[PDB]
Amino acid sequence: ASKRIARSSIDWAKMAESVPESQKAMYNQFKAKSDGYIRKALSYPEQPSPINWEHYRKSLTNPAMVDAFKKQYEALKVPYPEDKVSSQIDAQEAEAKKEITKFIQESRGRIENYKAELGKLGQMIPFEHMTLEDFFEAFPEKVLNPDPPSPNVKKKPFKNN
Amino acid sequence: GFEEAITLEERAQKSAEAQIMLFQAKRENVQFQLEAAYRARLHHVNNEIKKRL
Repeated sequence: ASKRIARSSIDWAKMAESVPESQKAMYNQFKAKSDGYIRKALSYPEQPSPINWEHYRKSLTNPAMVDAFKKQYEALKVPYPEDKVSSQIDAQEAEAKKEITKFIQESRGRIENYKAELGKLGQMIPFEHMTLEDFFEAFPEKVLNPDPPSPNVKKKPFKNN
Repeated sequence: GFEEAITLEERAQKSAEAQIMLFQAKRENVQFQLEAAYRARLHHVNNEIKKRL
């Protein structure tokens, strides 16, 4: 065989284009630990050495033992090992799908907010033609009667003590 | 800053897509490990039969 052990893999090229290095440094483990499961996959084929039964027939006076061992070898076939991690991986995949849907929704909301802010700043009156009240309408911090005052109403003339 | 924030949201969406690729690679790696263990037990059986011969 050697199909899904020796001559298959997953494309890591698209994997490295998203990971933010220190945020996803476990990918350095994931590309390496799975490579260990590739390194043992370099070994371990289905049939590592076919048995030359003719050689044992020639090398033994009684070839009935060779025929019996050949019949016992052909009568035994090992199947694929049992799996119990498939349901766990499917559950993790479903939880990932829910979290990705939530994160996409939050990204859509943030994109809509950023596009609204960009459009509002594009549509603002330029500062050359801006009266001091249109500036205070577009920037509603202003300076009010129930507000921390100063003769130089600045970003740090009050409190800060 | 607004344009950079938009592009960073796009990168976050691409990171989510590559997370899907990660989970697919996870289940592929599990199948690879299980098949490799099957090959080792086939090798162990063949080695024992050769030792008996």
